[PDB]
Amino acid sequence: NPYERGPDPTEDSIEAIRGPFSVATERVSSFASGFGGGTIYYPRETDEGTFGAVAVAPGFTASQGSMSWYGERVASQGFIVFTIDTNTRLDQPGQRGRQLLAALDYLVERSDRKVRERLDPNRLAVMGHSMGGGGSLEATVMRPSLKASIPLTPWNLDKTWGQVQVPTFIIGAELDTIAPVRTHAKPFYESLPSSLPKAYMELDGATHFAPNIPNTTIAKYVISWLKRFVDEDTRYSQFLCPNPTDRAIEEYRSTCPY
Ligand SMILES: [Ca+2]
Ligand SMILES: [Cl-]
Repeated sequence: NPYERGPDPTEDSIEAIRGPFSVATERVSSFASGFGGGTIYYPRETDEGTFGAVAVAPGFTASQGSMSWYGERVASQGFIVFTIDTNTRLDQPGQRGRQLLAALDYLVERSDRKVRERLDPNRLAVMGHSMGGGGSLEATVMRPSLKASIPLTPWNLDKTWGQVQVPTFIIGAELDTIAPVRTHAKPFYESLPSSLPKAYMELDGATHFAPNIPNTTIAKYVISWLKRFVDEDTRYSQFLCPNPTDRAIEEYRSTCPY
């Protein structure tokens, strides 16, 4: 596997705040076409080759700042990470899906050459919080060539996702009162085809804003999911299959093995 980056992982290394790669940023103006601009986090070291990318959307009335902590934490594991702003704070999940795709296309077609020359444009993913998590789902239906999708305490009025053909990792918050897991996250997960590589992780005692706060449980499995599906890196299969049983996890569902 030519997409492998970084030293062989361990239980500790996937929990590390700072991964093996150093991180730089490039700022993208709000005048970008199709989305609200944002921040690109990328690995500085190039000697191991080019990297896949993940676009990251915030939720209803939230801004890119609610998702900033994913930038360095994930990019330092060898990913290009684009935390975006949406056109307006009131945009719906379908719009956020389009804007995730516009952000990824910006990376491929228009971003600074320091980013573009580090990018593998065929290996792209989406992630998002709340309505942005609904947007993660929407994006995969709009573009099945995506490698991975991580809806974080997702919110969406459409409850059926049987058309999704992109490996999808849904994270739920047990006590989420804004996108209740019983009417959003779990219906979404169960609607995904049983043949799709997929997973559900519910955080014990967490509220809607757990993904907006540095969370080692979220980070270690976000990292593992992107490694396994953006890089096809089966060194990380060990952490996803069988179901993780971290004390922090209320419930976990999966279609392991992948
Ligand atoms: Ca714009
Ligand atoms: Cl809930």
